Amino acid sequence: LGTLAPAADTELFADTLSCELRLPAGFHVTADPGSHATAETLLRSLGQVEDELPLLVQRMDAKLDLILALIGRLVRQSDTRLALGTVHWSVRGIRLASPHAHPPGTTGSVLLQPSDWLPELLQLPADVLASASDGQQHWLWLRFAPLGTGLQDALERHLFRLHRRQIA
Amino acid sequence: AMSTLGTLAPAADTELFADTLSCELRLPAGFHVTADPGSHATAETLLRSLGQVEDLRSEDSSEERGELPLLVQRMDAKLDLILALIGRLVRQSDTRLALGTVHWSVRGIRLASPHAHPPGTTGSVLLQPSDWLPELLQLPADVLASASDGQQHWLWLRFAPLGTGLQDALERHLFRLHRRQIADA
Amino acid sequence: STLGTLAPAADTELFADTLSCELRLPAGFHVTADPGSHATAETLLRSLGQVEDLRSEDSSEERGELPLLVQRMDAKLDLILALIGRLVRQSDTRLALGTVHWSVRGIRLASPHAHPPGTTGSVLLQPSDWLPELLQLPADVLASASDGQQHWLWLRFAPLGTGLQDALERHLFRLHRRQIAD
Amino acid sequence: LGTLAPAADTELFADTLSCELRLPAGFHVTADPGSHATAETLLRSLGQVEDLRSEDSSEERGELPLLVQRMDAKLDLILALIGRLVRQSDTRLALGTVHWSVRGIRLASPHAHPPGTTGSVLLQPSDWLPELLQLPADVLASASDGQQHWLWLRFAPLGTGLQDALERHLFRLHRRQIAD
Repeated sequence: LGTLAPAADTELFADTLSCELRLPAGFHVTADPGSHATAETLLRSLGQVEDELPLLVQRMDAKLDLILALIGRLVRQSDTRLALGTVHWSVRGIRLASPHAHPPGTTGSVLLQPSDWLPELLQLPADVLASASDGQQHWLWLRFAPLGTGLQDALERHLFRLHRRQIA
Repeated sequence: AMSTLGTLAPAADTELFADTLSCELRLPAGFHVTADPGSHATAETLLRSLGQVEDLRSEDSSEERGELPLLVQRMDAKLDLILALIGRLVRQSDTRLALGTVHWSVRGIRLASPHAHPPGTTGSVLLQPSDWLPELLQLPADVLASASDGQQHWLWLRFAPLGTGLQDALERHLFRLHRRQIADA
Repeated sequence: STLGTLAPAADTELFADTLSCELRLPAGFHVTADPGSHATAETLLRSLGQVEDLRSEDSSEERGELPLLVQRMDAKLDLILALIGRLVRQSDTRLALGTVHWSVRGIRLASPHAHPPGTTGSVLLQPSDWLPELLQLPADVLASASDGQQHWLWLRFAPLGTGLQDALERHLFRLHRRQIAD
Repeated sequence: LGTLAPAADTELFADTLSCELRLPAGFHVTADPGSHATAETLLRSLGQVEDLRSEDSSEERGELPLLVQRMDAKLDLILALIGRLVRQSDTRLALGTVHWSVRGIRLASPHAHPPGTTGSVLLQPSDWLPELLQLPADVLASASDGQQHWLWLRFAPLGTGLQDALERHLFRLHRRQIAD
C-alpha cells in the first residue's frame, strides 16, 4: 500500500506536504515537454479567481465569465479525458496509476487537471523513479524535473491551499 | 393564463406554482434522466452574467467616451466580438433543444417531453435561458407528475435545492422575464 | 451599375436620396422566420467599428494611458479573438462573395433562386473580412429580376430601431470614406 | 548549407539580423493570403505576453483594483482553453530549421518551386500558442543539397508597422537565444 516502492515514495514525499486525492491524471512519454511559464500561469490563475468599478468594467467581467464558461464546456465535451484516480501529489512528484508499466528512467510528462470545473490540463515534465504493480495494476512514481523558482512557489501554494480545503 | 394542463396533476401543479411567480412561456426546453448539470455556481454565474449583459441598454452609445478612456472601450468591443464568435462556434456543434411552451417557477417546471417518465424519476431539466447566447441552464430535478393530454406527454419537475445563490439568481431571472413579457404588451 | 434598370422602383426605394455603397462582400438572403436581434446587430456593428479603428498614422504604439497590466490584458484579447476567429472558420458554411449595393434602407445582392415580392427572410452578410462574424437583418423582397446570368434581389430591411439604424449609418459612412482613397 | 543560392542568400540575409532556429514552418502556394494588420497584431501581442514572463515578475503586484487582477486571470484561462480547443483539430506544421530575417526566410519544403512562385510563409512563432503567422512571399531560389528541398522566400513588402513588429520580434528572438 505504497511500500511497494519505499525508496521513491520517500524521495517524493518525505518531510514535505503530500496530498492524497482523486483527480484525472496520467503519465505521457515524450521528448517534447511543456513550459514552466504555462504551468505557472495556469496555477496562479486558478488561484486568483478564488472568489465593482464603473459599470462598464463590471459588465466586462460578466462577459469574461460567459466566455470562460462556454469555452470551458466546449473543451470538456470533446477532449480525450484522463484516467480519474487516486494520486499522491507533492511539490517533488506524484504517485498515480497508468495503463502500462514503465522502465525507471523513462522521460515524459505528467498530465493532470488541477481543477474539475475548468478542463485545462497542467503539464509537468517528469521521470519515473519506480514502477511497481499491485493495485492490480501498474503504479507510477514520477519525479518532476526542476520547476524553477516561480512554478515551484505556485505549486506549493496550490498544494497548500488544496490541503486546507480538504482538511475541512 | 389559466392553462388547464394543471388539471392533469393538481397536487403537482399546486406544489410548483401556488403562491410564487410562475411564468408561462416558450423557449428551448428539455428533460434528460442521465444528468450532468455541473455546479450551482455555474448555473448562478450564467444567470447573473446573462442579466448584466442583457435588457437592452440606457439608450445611449456614449457613456464610454466619458468617465472611461478609450483603450478600455476597445477592450469591451473585443469582448463583445469574442463572445459572439464563441456563441457562433457552439451553434456549430451543439444539438439544440426543441422549442416548447413551459410553466416555470423557482420551484420547478412543467414542460412537454418526447417520452413519459414515472414520478420519482430523477434527472436534469435543460433550458436555453437567453436566445442570443447558445448556453444551456441545467438543473437537477425529480419528476413529481407525469400525464398526457392526448398528443403530448407532460412532466412536472421539481428542482433539487438550488442553494442560496442560484435560487436568488433564478428568482431575479423570473421576475425580470415577467415584467418584460408584461412590458411588451 | 445598370442593375437598377432591372427594377427601377425597388432601386429608387432603397437607394434614392441616401448613401448607397456598391462593394464586394459575402452576402445572402435566406427565407426564414428568425426575428434576429437588433441588439445583436447593433453590438456587432459598433464593436467592429471600434477595433477597425486607429493604427492609422499614430499606429505602432499609440500610447496615452498608463497601466502596463491592462495593456497585456488587451494583448491577450487580441490573441483570443484571433484564435476564436480561426476556429469558427473551420466548420462554418461561408456566404457567397459577390458585388452588392448597400444603403441604410436595404440591399441588392445575387441569389440562388428568385423570390416573389413580399417574401420575408433574413439578409446575412459578413461586415469584416478578417472576422467570421455575420450580421443578420430581417428583410422583405421588394423586387426580383435576372440579368441573364444571375438572379438579383432587392431587399428592404424591416425597421432597424434607433440604435441599430445609427450604428448602420455610421458603418456605411466610414466604409464610403475608407474607399475614397487614391 | 546556403551556397546553393549565393545571390538569394545575400539578398535576404546581408547586413541584417538573421536567426537560425527550429519551429513549425512551411510555404503554401496560395493565390492571395494577406493582412499585414493580422500579422502585426499577432507579433505585437505575442511580445507583450512574452515579457509578462518573469523578469521582475510584475511591474507592480497589487497596483490596480483586485477585480482587475482577477479579470486578467480569467483571460489567461480563456486563452489557454481556446488554445487547447484549437489543438484538438488543427494541422501541425513540420518542425524545421530556418534562417529568418526581416526580408525573407530560407526553409525546407517537401517539394521545389520555380522562382516567382507566390504564396504565404507559414510560421508558428510561439510554442505555447497554436497561432500561425502568415506572410505573403515569393520564391527567389529553390535548390536541393543532400535530400531536403530548400526554398528562399522573399517577403512581399511588409509596411511600416509589420516591419517594426517583425524586427522587434527577431531582435528579442536573438537576445533570448544568446541566453543559453
